Amino acid sequence: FEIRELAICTVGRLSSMNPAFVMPFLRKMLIQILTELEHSGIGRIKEQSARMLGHLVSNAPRLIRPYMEPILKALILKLKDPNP
Amino acid sequence: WRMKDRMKTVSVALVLCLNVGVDPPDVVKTTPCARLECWIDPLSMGPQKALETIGANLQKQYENWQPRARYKQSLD
Amino acid sequence: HTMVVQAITFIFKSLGLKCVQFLPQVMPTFLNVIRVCDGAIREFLFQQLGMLVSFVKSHIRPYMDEIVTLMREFWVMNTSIQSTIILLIEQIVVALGGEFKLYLPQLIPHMLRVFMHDNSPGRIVSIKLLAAIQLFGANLDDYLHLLLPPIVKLFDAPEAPLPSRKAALETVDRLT
Amino acid sequence: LAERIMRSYNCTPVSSPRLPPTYMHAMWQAWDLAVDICLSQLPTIIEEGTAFRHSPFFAEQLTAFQVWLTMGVENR
Amino acid sequence: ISKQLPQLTSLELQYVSPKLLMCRDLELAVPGTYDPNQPIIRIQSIAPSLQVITSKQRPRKLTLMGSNGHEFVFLLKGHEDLRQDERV
Repeated sequence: FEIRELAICTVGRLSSMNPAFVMPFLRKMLIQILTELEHSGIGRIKEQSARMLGHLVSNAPRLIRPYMEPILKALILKLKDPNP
Repeated sequence: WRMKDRMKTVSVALVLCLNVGVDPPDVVKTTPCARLECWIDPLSMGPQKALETIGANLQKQYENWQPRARYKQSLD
Repeated sequence: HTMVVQAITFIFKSLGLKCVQFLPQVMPTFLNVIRVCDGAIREFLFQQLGMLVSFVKSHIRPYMDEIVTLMREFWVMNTSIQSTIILLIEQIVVALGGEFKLYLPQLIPHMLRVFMHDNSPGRIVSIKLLAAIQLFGANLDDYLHLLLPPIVKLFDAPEAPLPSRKAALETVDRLT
Repeated sequence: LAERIMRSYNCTPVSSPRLPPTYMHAMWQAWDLAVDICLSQLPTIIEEGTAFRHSPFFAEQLTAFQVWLTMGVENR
Repeated sequence: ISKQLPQLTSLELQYVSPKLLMCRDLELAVPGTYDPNQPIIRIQSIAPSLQVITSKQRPRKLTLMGSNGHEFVFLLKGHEDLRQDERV
């Protein structure tokens, strides 16, 4: 999982150099992370998904800025759910 | 890299065995089923009128890609 | 219970594809009955409902959400109930096909929990769930990243039984 | 596109010259991204009536081509 | 238009009058239903489709939805007076 975090951080860091190859792949990974958070009822998986989402937010603001609303809505829905 | 030959689609044949208003015996469709053929609802404007309209619309759709072709429609 | 349900299933089988007419009459009552049933009748009712869905194929869409809700409510650690629900899942996916991807995420947590903890002898429940995942087909494209790591851990764990890891490898190969 | 769409409904379009499958190609992700970016402005275009800005897809692709050319001396 | 007329089997609100299709939860009571003692049954919604009867006069078959939840089917008579029928 840590290698995944480092890789996604590196890829998001490269989103400005080669947007054409990175932005679509990062959009797909964002979709996968979001559905993981929404559907997987596992603490470890959801925690890893949230960590990957945070790394993606930190490293690729430009890709996520159009998608700020759904990500925020999903995080809010997660917050309203009844692991630290 | 040279093009060996330039072929042209002179004519287009549009056979539409839609059979408006009658369901084929093989498939029993659901009550809603699928009613959009070439973005036209057959049941709204009557069987023959819908068949002709769908044929004309499909001819227009093909003309959108190949305007220069002879289009002859066969309806059932 | 068993008498009337067997009669209903036999009539639906005999009618063939014309049995769709009786869906509005039977489906809501059947779902309510399965909801309010108790004891060993539950698994038999789920099996007969699977047979009914197999007969009905694409016309079971309106009641599919309620069927999924019932399955989620009544899915427990019991081996027999899990097996019956897996068979019902296989019949559902072979009935619907493309549209099953809509209802798959609801069922995903139960499969994930089964993969996480399965004390069945030989992990036969896990093997049957692997077969169901094989039958899933193209509907798993939007959720492969979720189901795959459980199977990966399944066929990579040395402690897992050999037939279970063989089933996992076959499932991955088929999904490929 | 028809093959990609039909794959999601357990339908496999067939061509007389067998084409290798193309539903998994990464370019479809770029297609989806461009479609989403373009249609995100539609609520403002129809209701508010803003000026439709051009999609940066081609600019990004040319930037990627330039990046390739920067190191693409080798016959890779 | 004579050729077109038989094909006009049914009429949809979005074509003939989107104004009615817009109408929702009107305080206006269902016609011929108001009573000084009974509670007012105001119009809830109008069905999008009207099934025109294939007759010489081609009367429409309008169906309304009441606030009480009960449908009220009506026949839209055209080019004929109804005051006489009112007195009758």
